[PDB]
Amino acid sequence: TENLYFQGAMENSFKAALKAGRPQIGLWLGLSSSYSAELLAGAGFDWLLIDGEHAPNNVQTVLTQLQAIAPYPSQPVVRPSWNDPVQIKQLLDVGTQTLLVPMVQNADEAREAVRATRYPPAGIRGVGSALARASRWNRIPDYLQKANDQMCVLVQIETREAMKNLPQILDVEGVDGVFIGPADLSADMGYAGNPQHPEVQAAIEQAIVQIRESGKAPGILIANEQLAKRYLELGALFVAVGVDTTLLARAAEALAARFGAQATAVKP
Amino acid sequence: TENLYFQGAMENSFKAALKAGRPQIGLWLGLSSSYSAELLAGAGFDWLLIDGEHAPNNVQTVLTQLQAIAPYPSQPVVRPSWNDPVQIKQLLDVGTQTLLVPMVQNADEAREAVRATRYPPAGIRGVGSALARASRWNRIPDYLQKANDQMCVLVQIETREAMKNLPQILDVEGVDGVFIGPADLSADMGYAGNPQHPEVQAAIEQAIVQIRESGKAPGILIANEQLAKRYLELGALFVAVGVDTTLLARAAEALAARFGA
Amino acid sequence: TENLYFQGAMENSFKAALKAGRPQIGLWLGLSSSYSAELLAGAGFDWLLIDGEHAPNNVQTVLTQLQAIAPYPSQPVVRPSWNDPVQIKQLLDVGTQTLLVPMVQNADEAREAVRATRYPPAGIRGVGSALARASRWNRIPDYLQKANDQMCVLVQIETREAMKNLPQILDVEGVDGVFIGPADLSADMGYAGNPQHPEVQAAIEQAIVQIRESGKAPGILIANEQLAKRYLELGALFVAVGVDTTLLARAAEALAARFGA
Amino acid sequence: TENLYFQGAMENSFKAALKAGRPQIGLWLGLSSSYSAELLAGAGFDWLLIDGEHAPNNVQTVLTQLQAIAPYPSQPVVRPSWNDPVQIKQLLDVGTQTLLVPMVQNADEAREAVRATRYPPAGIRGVGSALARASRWNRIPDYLQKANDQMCVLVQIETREAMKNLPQILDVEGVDGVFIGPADLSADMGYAGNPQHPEVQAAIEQAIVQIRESGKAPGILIANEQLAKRYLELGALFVAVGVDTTLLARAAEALAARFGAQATAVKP
Amino acid sequence: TENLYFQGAMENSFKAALKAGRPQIGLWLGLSSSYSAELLAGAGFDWLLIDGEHAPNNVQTVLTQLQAIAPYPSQPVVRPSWNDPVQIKQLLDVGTQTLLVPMVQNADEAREAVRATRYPPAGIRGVGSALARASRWNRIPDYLQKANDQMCVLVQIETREAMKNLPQILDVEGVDGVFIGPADLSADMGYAGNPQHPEVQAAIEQAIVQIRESGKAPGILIANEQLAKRYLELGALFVAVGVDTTLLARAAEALAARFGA
Amino acid sequence: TENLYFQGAMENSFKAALKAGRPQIGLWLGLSSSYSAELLAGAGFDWLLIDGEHAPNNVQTVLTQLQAIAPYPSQPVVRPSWNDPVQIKQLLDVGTQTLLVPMVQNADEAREAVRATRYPPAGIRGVGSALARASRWNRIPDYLQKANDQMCVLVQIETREAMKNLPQILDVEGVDGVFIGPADLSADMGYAGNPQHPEVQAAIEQAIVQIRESGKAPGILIANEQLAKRYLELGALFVAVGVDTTLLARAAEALAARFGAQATAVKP
Repeated sequence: TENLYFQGAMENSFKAALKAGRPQIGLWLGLSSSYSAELLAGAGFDWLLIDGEHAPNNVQTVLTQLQAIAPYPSQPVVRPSWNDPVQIKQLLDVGTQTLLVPMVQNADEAREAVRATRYPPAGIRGVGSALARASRWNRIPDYLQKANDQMCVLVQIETREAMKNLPQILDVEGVDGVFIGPADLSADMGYAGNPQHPEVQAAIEQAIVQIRESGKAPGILIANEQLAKRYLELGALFVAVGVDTTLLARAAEALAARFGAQATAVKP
Repeated sequence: TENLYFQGAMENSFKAALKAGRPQIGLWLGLSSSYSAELLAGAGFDWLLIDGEHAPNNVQTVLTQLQAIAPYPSQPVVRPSWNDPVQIKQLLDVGTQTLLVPMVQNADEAREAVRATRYPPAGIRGVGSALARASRWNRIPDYLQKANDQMCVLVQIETREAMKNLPQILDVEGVDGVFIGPADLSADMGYAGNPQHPEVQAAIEQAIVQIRESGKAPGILIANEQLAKRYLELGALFVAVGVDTTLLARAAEALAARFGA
Repeated sequence: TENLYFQGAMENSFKAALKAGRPQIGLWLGLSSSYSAELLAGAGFDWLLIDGEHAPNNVQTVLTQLQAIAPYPSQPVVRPSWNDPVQIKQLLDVGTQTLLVPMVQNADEAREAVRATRYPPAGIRGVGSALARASRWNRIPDYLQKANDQMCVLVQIETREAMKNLPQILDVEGVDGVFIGPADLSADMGYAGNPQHPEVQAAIEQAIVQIRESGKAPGILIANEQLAKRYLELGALFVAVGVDTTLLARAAEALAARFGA
Repeated sequence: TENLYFQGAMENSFKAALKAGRPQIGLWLGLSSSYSAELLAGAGFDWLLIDGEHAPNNVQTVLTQLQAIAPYPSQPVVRPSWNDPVQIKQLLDVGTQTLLVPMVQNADEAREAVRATRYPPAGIRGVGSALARASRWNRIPDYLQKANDQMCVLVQIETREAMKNLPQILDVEGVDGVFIGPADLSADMGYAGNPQHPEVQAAIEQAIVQIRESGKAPGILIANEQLAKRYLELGALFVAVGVDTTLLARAAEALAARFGAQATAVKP
Repeated sequence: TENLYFQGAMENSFKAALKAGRPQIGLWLGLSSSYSAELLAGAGFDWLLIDGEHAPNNVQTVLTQLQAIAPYPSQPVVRPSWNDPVQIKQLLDVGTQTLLVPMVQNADEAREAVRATRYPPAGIRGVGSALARASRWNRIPDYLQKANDQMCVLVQIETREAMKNLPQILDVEGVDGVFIGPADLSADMGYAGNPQHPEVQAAIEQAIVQIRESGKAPGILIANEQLAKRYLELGALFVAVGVDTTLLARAAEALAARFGA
Repeated sequence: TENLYFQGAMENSFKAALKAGRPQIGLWLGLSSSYSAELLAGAGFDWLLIDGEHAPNNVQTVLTQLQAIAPYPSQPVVRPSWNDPVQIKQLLDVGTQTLLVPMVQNADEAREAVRATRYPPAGIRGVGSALARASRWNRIPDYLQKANDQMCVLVQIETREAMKNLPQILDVEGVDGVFIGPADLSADMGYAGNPQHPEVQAAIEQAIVQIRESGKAPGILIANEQLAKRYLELGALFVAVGVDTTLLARAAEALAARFGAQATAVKP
């Protein structure tokens, strides 16, 4: 049963789903806790984004979240704080197989992200650290030969520059998906982070269509359910539909307001 | 400003609200994290219960959640894992002023809980450690003289025996409130933690009435608005209306379901 | 897949193996780390003992080691620091289903350990916290109804007194297994923790025979292959065959020595 | 009362004091603990420096120190380990509003530090992560519109090069203060980290005067009380007058020596 | 060098100094941090008290502070949160050799504290875990045979009752020292923790004299040089002369005040 | 005795041994725990490598491992995640004296690593942070004057490029040792991380010889005992002969298999 566990441990199920065109519904994890990560792994999402960029996580807290999520069907995706080969290698070492790389502005940057995930001759990943959690400390059979094909690289586009360069980014082998950051894009476009303007929505919708038609997976984070459904209709394949901190804050506020109202009606 | 900060830090605002008969709406905290504690401290609850009994908290995690909540209006209440004077001493040292003590079965046990929170001659609290976070390392003026009156002891009744002893429990000086846990009571009564039976509900309602009419604050953990209003109309004063882990799981699941994940 | 995950999470596979009479080979975990726990969970042991008694673990570190081990076939067993119902409640809340309870001296103490793991009417476990990791925050269907039967209580006998009381201990319903710690027994018997004396070995062997013949599982911690086979031939069912700290120190020292460091 | 809390949470009180010319007396925090941070927040300092450069802190320990200090009147300032926009954004995300940026050598570097703290069009800060502790998870009203003006950027000058470039650094909009590192400056000047030589003191004093006369706030760390008072007389506005580790070590040593002397007098 | 390291690690240098009648100057550690513990280990104190009773420490933080202090000449003493054999066992396992046991009221309790630190037949310490940090994972040669004699048990007297029982406490074999906490005693005596009353001071001085004249070491926590010299002249042998949290707060405040912050 | 402790604390014993030509046998630490570090410090190795590159460590966990190891005879060496002066300075601050710097490709990079460890005029280390654990919070007498000479810089060569540049790397003053990464070298040479090919072994053996004959210390990590002995015979001076995670995994698997076999023989 150890044998079968390790055989099964290599396959990147999120990647397989993207390649099959199966839309994957996700939740962003900013609570930076292995405890809430496990709780949320039971909620039914296809994927969970462990945010190493804008939540107080580091390689060690990423590791404990991966350990928490492991037995659940929900698949982990990890965002490093930047497109940094050193950060990427440390994340791969602890077992990350799907990366959401921020601030990818052009094809050279996209290529650098891909190369950081692949062993020679395909990239610059060091074979010497294969013995970490990535290969389960040398228990996954034929790990070195199998690893490159199971890496899934998703690049974020969040500026006018990146949109301009989207066709060349799409041409990069090993870019499996392209994620759009709508608030950052809006801000770069002069709309102050409010994506609900025609010019911003036009840019977003056109990019989703272009990514999908290039044979790659479009992604986006959108807390507005109606917009999320629109992006799915346009062929988006990895759509994060909320953020754990927001879900918690908004549910808690709604609860305090409703019951607070009851206390006030009894004791004016 | 420091002097004014410290002069203000001593007052137990939760206790003052209970004594004024102002109902207090609370949320249970089982996420055992200073980060979600701060986030939830901004949501608008009157009180937050840092659960040391059934969440993976210890004195250290209670400390950081107290630090996180401190600047917010929401008031922290801590549940130790048992009515243990040592555990109570440690929670007080880190700055806990309102305790929710589990499994208080009789007046002797209620008295023991109270005595654990009070300096001599009123109790057995060791003055040794006035110098911990409780006195802000000896910055709160007249701390020793002021501390006993700002302690707020709430006792849990969870069994048929505790219910039988309620009148005697209510007579214990220093018991400020009595909390009923409907699930545990239902379980002890034979209804497998399902509180939605007339016999359980009858026992709960009568207890709330007795507690309030004795001049003490009734508390309860509930999830239904209409039942909450009913317990409020019957005099309940510290009503916890959800649990952080549950709120998060249910919101998350509802969201995933809306997309057919 | 979530529904199927949760339906499967309830079953105590270790308990099922003991009841089927399948010997289970274990490793003691004293490294008190979720990282080495995961590494060791892949090594091929049937069970891993997360030691809360003689390693620097607490409920929080037990939790993270349970999360680390979860996806592997190796089954976790947790040793609390004492036969304490509060500590037992907390370990159960974080998801412990198999307990190794130290210093059980008599049937009363064995019964107390069992009762601590069971909901009413079978025990004193508080239903209050079905909602912790134990029920996966209320996702495991019919958790309350199913939990008691999946709890596995193993009691340690460490003294001459415990040995004298063994027949009565074996009669306690809900005692699934009895573990003998050869070092502590040897110490109590006057042999300074050296178990390699006929009198100690005679006492150990007879206990294993009595336990198995009563229909319960014998357990022991040993390091020698031939002695392990002997205890297995005598009916032992949960045999721990090393300790992580020892394995690591001895491997490290042997390596350094081979280079004349 | 939540409402009023969040309204009050936005204002950078340290910045306001600097702009008003009110000298601010500070303590350096290198103990890297939220517990001693809270203790020291009660001591009466105007500001506390959470040192992310030369103490064993990271974004997560910075967060817990900010949470500890929050209810006290003492204001937190955070030093990142370098002038790195990625580190700066993570610090801003967890709620940092005043940054002390090390090793700023020229105006381009000073400009880069400022831009890392401001949303478009003023800088390169991403609006997408406003939902972290910075906006108290979207509770601070009009956070995006208010954030830029409450950021306070202090740049360190600690080399001959930086002194040479001081006039241009002073010309950078959004540089609110310039901190002098006297030991590093001394070392760069050939005086081996001992600042008590005329040439080093001349450089330091002249820079304080120049910074203040440019309309900006001078800062410095100085454990020598007499020098601290001199720098204040010259118009310095954020003066750190000790370091927690040093205060603890020196107080402890003095205590052991005095009582040790007593034990020795009784038992020669 | 390893063999020589381990041969040297067993010796309790603090105990040896007390037995030689060499006064030992100490600092209380409440900062609950391995980093400040190391810093303070270099300051020149003979001993450092890692407070498990009134600081937010647990067995894990005690462990890291022991590791931090280890290479320095200053010797660690640990205060458990209570006279609890389980807590004592856990502290010993991580390598504690000198215990300061709070709230020892009578000889029975003193004997219980001693017995908790000793292997059979001298006590009830479980040999099971010689293999933890205490034996350096079985590297200290002849650990089991040597451990009992290197344990140093110091008991706290905090009440009028404990004072009455002092003669009997002093007669307990294995009580190496008796510590008086002036604040708690003052509190029990009716003086609200203010030890600067003749009646309290009279009781303290007489106790120090009785302890030393019985052949045991007196200890106390004080802050005044002249009072320290007086207690030293009266025979005190382990004198704590400040508290880390207090030293830091007072130094910090004095500094801020000098600049009119 | 404090005095004598601090006098003794400055000397880098690992460096002294390398300079004396005494071979030093090491173990790699990837378990990222101060508890197992202390355990392993008692095992008899000359040195222990605290891996900040490919294990889930950070400056703070490095600090706790240094504190754990301190009283033992085994000497700590720390690998930062990259040749980064900011990371290097933080490691030096917490008391690191021997650094194993990854991915050093040429002499300029080797020089940069050395300079990051030395105070002016020899390098760019800041004197201002000498007051951290490095000087034991200002207790080590004459720390500033003594520090440079006790720093020990070991550079990793792990590519064909680095091998090409080895003669120039050897010429860099302050490079005390050169470590060869055999699996990474093999991968860069087209042999897929398996070092057991003649061309890879020829490269490795020749480099060891060249490093030693230049008057510098050769190093390598090799879990194969027979190869380790060959490299020692060729004059290697710091040879890591295993990895803690591997030793633990392999010992545990052997144990489970042997006793599992016994259970199976009793209960077929």
